[PDB]
Amino acid sequence: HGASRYKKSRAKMRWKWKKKRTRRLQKKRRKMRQRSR
Amino acid sequence: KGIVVEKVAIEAKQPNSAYRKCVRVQLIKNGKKITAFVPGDGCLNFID
Amino acid sequence: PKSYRNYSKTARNPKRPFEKERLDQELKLIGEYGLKNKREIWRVQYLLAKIRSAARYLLTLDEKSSKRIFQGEALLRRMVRQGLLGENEEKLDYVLGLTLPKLLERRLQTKVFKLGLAKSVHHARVLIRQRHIRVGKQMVDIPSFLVRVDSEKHIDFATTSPFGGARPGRVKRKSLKKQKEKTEA
Amino acid sequence: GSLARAGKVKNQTPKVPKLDKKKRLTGRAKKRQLYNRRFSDNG
RNA sequence: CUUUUGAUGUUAGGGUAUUGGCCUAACAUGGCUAUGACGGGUAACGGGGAAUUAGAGUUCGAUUCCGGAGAGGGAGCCUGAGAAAUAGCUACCACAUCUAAGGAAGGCAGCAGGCGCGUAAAUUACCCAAUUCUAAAGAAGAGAGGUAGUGACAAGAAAUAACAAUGCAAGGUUUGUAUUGGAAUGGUGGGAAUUUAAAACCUUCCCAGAGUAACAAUUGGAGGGCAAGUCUGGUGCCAGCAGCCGCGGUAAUUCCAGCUCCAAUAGCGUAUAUUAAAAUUGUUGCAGUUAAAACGCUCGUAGUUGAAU
RNA sequence: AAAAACCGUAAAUCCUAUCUUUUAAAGGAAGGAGAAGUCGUAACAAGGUUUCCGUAGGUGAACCUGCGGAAGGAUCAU
Repeated sequence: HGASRYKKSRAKMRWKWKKKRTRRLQKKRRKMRQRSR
Repeated sequence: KGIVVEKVAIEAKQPNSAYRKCVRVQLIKNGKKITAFVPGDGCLNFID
Repeated sequence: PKSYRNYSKTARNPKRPFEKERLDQELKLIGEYGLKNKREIWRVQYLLAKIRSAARYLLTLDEKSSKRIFQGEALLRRMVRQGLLGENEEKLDYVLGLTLPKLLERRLQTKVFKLGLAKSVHHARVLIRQRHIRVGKQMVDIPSFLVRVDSEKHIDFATTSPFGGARPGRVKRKSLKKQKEKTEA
Repeated sequence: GSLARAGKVKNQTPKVPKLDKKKRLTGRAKKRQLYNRRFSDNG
């Protein structure tokens, strides 16, 4: 969403690592798209 | 309006405990599959 | 195609359906004016709100404004003609103070009960339904009839009513009595 | 796979009739009955 | 973006009923655009209007009237004052009728009606008497239009009783309340007057014609919101209920039933959409340290706003 | 009158291109919901290595580490 990421009051996954994992997934998806096209 | 495909029991949420008797309907307008809840106590066996 | 005959609502639903105090006062009003259903007093409030809105709008205008000296006088004369205002009234502020009982006083059943004729308000209602009463030269069987200050002087039994001088009584009972008398004699 | 219990309590409920009673009066007389039974007897 | 293929303009002409790039020829390079051009979407015909409205507003408007458009989809044309007409013609596409197989003939988004589609919508009725139009203009026609039929789309009025005596309760001989028991009256049936083009309806009059006035009112609820039961049986985390919070494992005020009660009432629920509620779209009138939300910072054009005299 | 030609109006069919909407699919990779499943203990206490940010690399997983920040810190303080 906006700039209220992290803010761990909910006791959830660390936002930094969630972002890193999402970025890894996006890199893999981009590679797959490039291979397909 | 739709055509009944088959009857199915569906779990209630965690705090509750029940097997709600719903039905699966193929609509006539588009042929879409939907799930519709059958109200009443014994009305499930009263539909074919 | 579509008919040009206008038509409109006469009552507004109350909203907040289960207000205890409002329900209790409505029951008071309908029980003590002998009316039949909760729609009737709602029509009465609808009407009263119409006159009240007219009066409020008029009072917003300044004095000596032709709109005021036209609409206000029309409204005042209409109200005093229906009998909701006395001769002691002269202003629109007095119009603004009209109340539900002051409007329900002019119902035909209320008026006939007040004048006598029927010894109960429900008796008055049923008589009006059985068309036994006249407002002078014309007989009306609508209990919600609103009388004007020139009508209460001539509310009385309909000439075609048994209590107005028509056919005396139960023809079945009278025929049975006369047949028995003739057979015995 | 438990649709065989539909209408369990509906079918297990004992059946009792609705008797006769008096005709329940309606209309303006119903309102008058509520009115006087609410405001007259109480004291 | 537009501009070869007219886009913007000039000149001359053609064409038209007339002006016009409407078209032609020559010439010029113009014309529109963040004040949103050009595109895309619309489950978009526009307006008079409708719902909701304290005031602002928000949503709707196929649909009485006005304007536009169309007659299966396109195009073309004759007559005519008036048509690019469609219950006029010509052709093509898609449908589709008769045929002796050679050939003919069609257009209900006019009124009825049928199929299909669907959650979703009426009679293959009567009449030109009213309104009005056309004519060779009282006198003929008119599915225009009017009348009736179906019609819980909506809207208005309004039955399902009322009254007297004891008995009972309440009160200093006043109210409510099971018995009796006579009046009133529609609903309904029949005849008539009337109405109507004819008929029907309404209205009115006369006969019959209510006591369990069987001439019987229902719908939805009774934990809270939210008016009304911790009454009685059944079930026992099952069945089920429940918009939300929740109820249900042996006392279930919530399920399934009976009784009672509540609300609305010839109406009452349900679904979807919409308005208020919503000052949760905030012009009036929101919020931005921490609840969602001040661009990392500064410059800066459009925009918005700008001392006094 | 047939018939023909030529400009014009131009239906319709076909080819090509583009756009719009719907839709199939081996495989891949997410999200949500369900159940008492397996593995660990990441966060909340100084959560037992303070937490978090941006970035980069690594690891079965939560996560770890480097650099520079913040206190929303466990310090408003010789």
